[PDB]
Amino acid sequence: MIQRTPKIQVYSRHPAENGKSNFLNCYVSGFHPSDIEVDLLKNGERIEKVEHSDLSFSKDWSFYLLYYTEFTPTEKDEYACRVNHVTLSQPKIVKWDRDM
Amino acid sequence: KEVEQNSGPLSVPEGAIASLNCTYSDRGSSSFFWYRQYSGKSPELIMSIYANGDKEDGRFTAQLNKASQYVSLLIRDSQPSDSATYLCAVRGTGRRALTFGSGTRLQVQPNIQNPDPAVYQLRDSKSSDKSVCLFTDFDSQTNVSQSKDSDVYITDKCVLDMRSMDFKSNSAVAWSNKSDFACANAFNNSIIPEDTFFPS
Amino acid sequence: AGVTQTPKFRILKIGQSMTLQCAQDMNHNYMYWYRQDPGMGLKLIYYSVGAGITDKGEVPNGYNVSRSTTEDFPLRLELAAPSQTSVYFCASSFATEAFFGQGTRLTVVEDLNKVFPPEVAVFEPSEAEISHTQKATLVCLATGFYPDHVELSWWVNGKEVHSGVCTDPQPLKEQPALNDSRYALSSRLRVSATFWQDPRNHFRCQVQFYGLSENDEWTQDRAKPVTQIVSAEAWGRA
Amino acid sequence: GLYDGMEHL
Amino acid sequence: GSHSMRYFFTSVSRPGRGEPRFIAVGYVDDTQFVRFDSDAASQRMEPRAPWIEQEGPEYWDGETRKVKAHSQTHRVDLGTLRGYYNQSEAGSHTVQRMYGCDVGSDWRFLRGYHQYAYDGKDYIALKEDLRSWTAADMAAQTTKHKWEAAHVAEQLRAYLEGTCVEWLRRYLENGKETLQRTDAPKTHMTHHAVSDHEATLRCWALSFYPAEITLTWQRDGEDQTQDTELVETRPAGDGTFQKWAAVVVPSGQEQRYTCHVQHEGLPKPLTLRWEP
Repeated sequence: MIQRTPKIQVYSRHPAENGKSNFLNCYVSGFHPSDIEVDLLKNGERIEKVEHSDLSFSKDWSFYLLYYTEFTPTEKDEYACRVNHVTLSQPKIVKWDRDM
Repeated sequence: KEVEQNSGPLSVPEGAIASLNCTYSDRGSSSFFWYRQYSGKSPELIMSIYANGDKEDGRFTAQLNKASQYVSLLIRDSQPSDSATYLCAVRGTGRRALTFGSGTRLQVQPNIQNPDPAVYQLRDSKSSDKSVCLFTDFDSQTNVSQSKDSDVYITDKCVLDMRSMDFKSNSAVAWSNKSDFACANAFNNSIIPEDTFFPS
Repeated sequence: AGVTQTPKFRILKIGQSMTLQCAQDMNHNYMYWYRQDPGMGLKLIYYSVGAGITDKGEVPNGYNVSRSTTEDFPLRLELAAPSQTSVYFCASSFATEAFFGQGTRLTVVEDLNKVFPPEVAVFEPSEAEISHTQKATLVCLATGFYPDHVELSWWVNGKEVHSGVCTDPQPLKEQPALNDSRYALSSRLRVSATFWQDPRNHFRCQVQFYGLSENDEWTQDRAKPVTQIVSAEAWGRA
Repeated sequence: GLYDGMEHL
Repeated sequence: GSHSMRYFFTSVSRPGRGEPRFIAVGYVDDTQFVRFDSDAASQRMEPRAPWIEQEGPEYWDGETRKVKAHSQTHRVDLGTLRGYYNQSEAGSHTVQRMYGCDVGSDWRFLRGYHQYAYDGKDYIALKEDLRSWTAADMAAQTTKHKWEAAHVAEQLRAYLEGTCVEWLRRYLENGKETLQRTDAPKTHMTHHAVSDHEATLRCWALSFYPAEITLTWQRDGEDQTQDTELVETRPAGDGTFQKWAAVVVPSGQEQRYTCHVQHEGLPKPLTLRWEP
């Protein structure tokens, strides 16, 4: 029974432009087993309209998923990805940094 | 329907190639097999094929043409002991059971080097007025006809192999209780060789 | 070490039930029941892709199966009909080859009073054949049997022979217009004139008939037509 | 198109 | 260029929550084209690329029957593997399977794959020669002996070196607008102070297809293979990919570093410098 902790990346589909419709992505990869809890947060509140890719895996058998939702960036609104997995003693929160 | 073979019988001279053919409807079928079934016995796998091309196994060749949806078996140097029903079996797209064709009955006819066609009368071992008529030693091109009358019984020709002398012979048997039945007339409904021997 | 199917032969009266046994010791996930009518191909009744899973084939109406275990796939005939007269084959597979059982020859009869064992006669070689060919053909006739559940064998000096034998592949019907016609079967054994003229030589035609069992009502005047061997013999002679 | 092999582990 | 077709299957046992979860996904190169999910409403193989929707009902019936047959095989395989490893029904376990084929620029067969994992560890794989199996452990050697006795390799080879290539060629011609394209990366650089005396330079490649790309950093023309942060290539969600590569540099000597971008879509490799 091997376990692998998820890698987490938070980012927009297109370069962020205040007022322009876009998608917010949380890509989780390198994890095992496949059971994972992923939420997108808008100033800390879980977004309800979140879709995800079909479960797939890499050469090393580790799993990857893309979680995504339509959104329109604004100057002040803070976005993040919250992940929980059997390998995590606490939920992992990663903040969207538009200017990374 | 899904798997088609001619039912035959396919008559092949001893030593010639028997050519068995099969077509199938499902273009995505993955797996193709030939099964041999002796009379009164169970089907036995004899050839498997999965890719376009040919496979040999002793006297057997299988060839698969997926574009034409056509599968063949050849039997080279065919022997009377090859006489059996040959069943094409195909596994269709996503199927987990075989679909069988209705089979082709192969009859490999012995080459009768020195034919000596005769009709003999045989008497019951337990004493009685009882007898049978035996037509024997005729070439393999002679066909035996069923009886005209319903109280006259005539078997089909049977190939017997005397394996120690490597000697094969054809025979058919006729019998009746009818008082006026005689070996002289028993095979009258058959085209039998002009030179057929009739002892009194 | 394969597929074990029982029984080899069975008679049912119309409306009776039976279980056809099938077992394999190969740990095969896939098992199958096919039926085969005379001169025809195999038709799938039911198949199983593993323990607890069963699905309908092409001709399922009439039958039920269970796959409680990996080893066993019984076929239940619930209510025997004449359309179910056929040969039944069990098969298993791992993935490629389908391994077949010995088969079950089932005849459904309207009336057990239509069952009859064979009469068996042996006919001695003609002197004309011996003189003409230096060979000697014995003929065995088995007559008046129903159903066609017979195995005919030749025994020479208490040893079963295969060489020099031809048995008809199908019986003649004595009454071809009738579904319950009794049957006739012929066999030949051919030996050298010398082997037959040696008077130490013992020839027996044996017919094993599969008929009724102990536990069947029998009303009739004639003897109960049970599973039995009917024989006829010839001794060699000069 | 998917493979059609029947093999189990 | 070279092309590939791959199917990925994941079977997960769910103690006391009914049948195992089964998920199948099909790819041509870095484009997903089909899915099946045991838990979705259709109970059909479903399209995920517009070009595969051109296929008619015989295609879709066939793929649906095949994927449902795989789900049933893997349900039994979860039970078998619990037997092989002396494991109870109380725990959740995972079987993974992958297979497919590679072709060259001429669309001729290069190589095939068929391999499984159990709980994230290699279990059994077909060897590159298509004629033998690599077995991880004693359970896998039980599987290998069963497959050898049943002559499974010849049936599997027939698919990998033949049927698989035929499907891939059919999809490459029907999907040519989507599959036989290259999208060159749109590139840019970001600058962040981490110290009073150093800064992160981050080279960005965006909107590229296919996923294969090389981002390298040079300090005075020497490769920084030890001193570069590279993230995993990540999906944009629109069928394109993204990547970045970062170096931490002495603040005030930014202009000594170059980022180099190599991709099949670029006529020539790109060089980028920080422009404040």
